[PDB]
Amino acid sequence: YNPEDDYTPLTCPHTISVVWYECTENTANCGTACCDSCFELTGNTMCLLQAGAAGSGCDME
Repeated sequence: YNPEDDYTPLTCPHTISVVWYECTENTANCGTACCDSCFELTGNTMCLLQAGAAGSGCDME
């Protein structure tokens, strides 16, 4: 399962190139709200899983 299967370009300010890193690692906007505005379903899940790996610097809710 690739999260890019439920990526949401329609609203998302990030491209499919620079979505994964961006919502999981770029602390200047990564976190739960990031995933919820670039991914849905199991993609959302996978994004959250990376963003909140075991610390990170993102903002999960």
